[PDB]
Amino acid sequence: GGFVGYGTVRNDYVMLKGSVSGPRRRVMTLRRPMAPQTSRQLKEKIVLKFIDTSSKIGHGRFQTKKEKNQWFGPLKKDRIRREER
Amino acid sequence: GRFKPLAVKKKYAKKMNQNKPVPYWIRLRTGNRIKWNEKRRHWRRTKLNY
Amino acid sequence: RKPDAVSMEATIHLSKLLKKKTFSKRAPLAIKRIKAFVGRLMKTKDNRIDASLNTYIWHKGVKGVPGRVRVLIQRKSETTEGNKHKHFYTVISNVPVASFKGLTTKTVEQ
Amino acid sequence: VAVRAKVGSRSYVRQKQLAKGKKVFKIDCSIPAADGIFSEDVLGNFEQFFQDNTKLNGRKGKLSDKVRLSMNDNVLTISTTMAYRKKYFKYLTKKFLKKKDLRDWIRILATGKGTYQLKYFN
Amino acid sequence: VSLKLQARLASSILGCGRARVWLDPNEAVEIQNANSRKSVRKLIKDGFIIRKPVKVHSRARWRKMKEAKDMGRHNGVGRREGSREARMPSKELWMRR
RNA sequence: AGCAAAGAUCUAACGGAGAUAUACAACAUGCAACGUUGGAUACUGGAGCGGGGAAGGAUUUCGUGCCAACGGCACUCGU
RNA sequence: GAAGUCGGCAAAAUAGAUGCGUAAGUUCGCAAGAAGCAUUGGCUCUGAGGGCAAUUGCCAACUCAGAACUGCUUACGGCGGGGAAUCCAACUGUAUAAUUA
RNA sequence: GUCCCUCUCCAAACGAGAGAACAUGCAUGGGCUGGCAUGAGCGGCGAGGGGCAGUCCCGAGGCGCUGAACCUUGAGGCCUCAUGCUCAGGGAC
Repeated sequence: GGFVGYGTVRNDYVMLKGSVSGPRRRVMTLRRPMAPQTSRQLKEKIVLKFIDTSSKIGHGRFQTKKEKNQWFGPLKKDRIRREER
Repeated sequence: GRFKPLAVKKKYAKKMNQNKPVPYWIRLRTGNRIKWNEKRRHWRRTKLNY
Repeated sequence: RKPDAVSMEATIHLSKLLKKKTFSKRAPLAIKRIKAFVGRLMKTKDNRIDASLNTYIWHKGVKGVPGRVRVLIQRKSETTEGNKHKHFYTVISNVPVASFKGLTTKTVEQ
Repeated sequence: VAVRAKVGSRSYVRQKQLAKGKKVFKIDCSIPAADGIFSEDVLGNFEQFFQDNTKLNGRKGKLSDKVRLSMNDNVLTISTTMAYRKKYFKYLTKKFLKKKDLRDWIRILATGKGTYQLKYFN
Repeated sequence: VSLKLQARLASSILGCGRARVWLDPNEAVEIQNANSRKSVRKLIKDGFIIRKPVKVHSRARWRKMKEAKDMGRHNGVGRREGSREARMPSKELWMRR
């Protein structure tokens, strides 16, 4: 169902830990870090296990549209559209 | 109210007659001063207590 | 250039225009929305609500106003005698319909 | 009310019995039948309507003969050993006219103590 | 024009108050030019001023509930809002015995 | 400053000077507001913005005309 | 969950009706609605409570209790928080209209 | 060229701001996504009950069609997935 008030992300993107100031839609600039970076926290190799694609409208309990059609399956509006055949 | 002495009724009868405006011609008397009636009255203000 | 005297009908989605409006103002404000809605697409002022459309907005009271309405919109041309510019006006009237789904908007060819 | 009632006894409610004799009501259809707005069909349907929809004790459509429904001439008659209100046949007629949607046109009004008369509006 | 005068007399002639008097909006030219009671009852007769029926207050919803409640249905323990002595005074029961 | 207790008005036709008021279309260049009638919605809720009297007021009653001032907004309405 | 604050000020809370139950103290009247426990809908039935006329026949208007089935999202308005003690006045009443009841 | 009028909402008490300027821009519809919890209507399980002589009715609930009905961008969710509207933009320096 898209990012609320934004929509689908069509182009290449950065994914960035934590909040960024400003609302959705606003232009921002990422700049090469000025603060000196030597530390365990700030030098690490990030390896992601999972990324949450569930709907942000409501409580999304489904990760993909396929996971949803498995929990429901045939449905009254679906039993209809096949009669267009 | 409905009650009234007749003596009191007349005093309001007179005061109803006196509220008429100043006649139009009486302005035209030669050497005339009176313009509008200065003794006129309205029950909403200055109540006769008769 | 679509002619004068065109009659088209369409749904207004009222539930979105009245969201969070003070209850005592719903019905009276829903009419100013329809005159403003119809007014700008027909590009006239003096938009006139028939009893059929008025009573439909009020039939649930001032608070409850129906979420949608189909309206039939008839513009016509009337000017008083000595005016410089033409004067149009529209008659917005209700078209009672059971469902809404699927209806979109279409001009009645008259 | 002496014996208390029951729901479930709302099927077959007793109706008071007219111990003296026959009672007879009339519905005079002459005027609209003349103009063709009625036809021999609708008069066959009008009698049938009362035959189907009059409810004798609790129930409708089954009238044993304590009440007889006759189309003689152009005027409908209802002869009844039971006690009915004449008001009630004015009811069924209006309820028939509203299926045919004749009711903006034909009105009924009591011409005589036992009869109604179909007519038209001014 | 103001029909305020005719509507004052047609209400006093019909014995109805307003909310029941009906002045015909089409004939408003002919309702004005009734300046008097004799002239208004000529409008009431000619159908340009009508008394409307009373609005409906129907007692039937209450007739159904009466029957149900005569079988004992809706007076329970939870539907009693007042003291026993107030619903059926123990004095009226012993006078009856 | 303010004109914020007593829920609330809406629509059409008619009235009215109060308009539909324009030096190469209509919105973008006559705004807002008034009365009556019909319709809609709502309040009072019989301890009533219901119908009659005392005290007090004394023509406010009633019909026609009328909008200068007056009814702290507006009147074409009005005590 | 009173840590707030001079102080539980304000708010919350309690709540109808029916059944059981109810302390110290006491002028034996009360205390007392002390405290506390439980029941409540909807539906389809059953029992009890009468009048009149000549054991029998016909009829009105309501209330209470009991059962079976079925339901609760605990769901209008209205409507007590309660207990342990000290000071004072016995009580109801009056009383500084406009800072003191 | 800027400002007003007009339309949008990352802005906003009013100004100001970000924007758009026949643009999937706006409108309605569809589909997503989500909330609620299975609509009206109709039809053959039900404590009991009533007629006529097993049937035909009265009856809260229940079961079937039914994760159905309804709502879903609006102070302003997604997808061009469709049609509709526009027909010389007006005015001011």
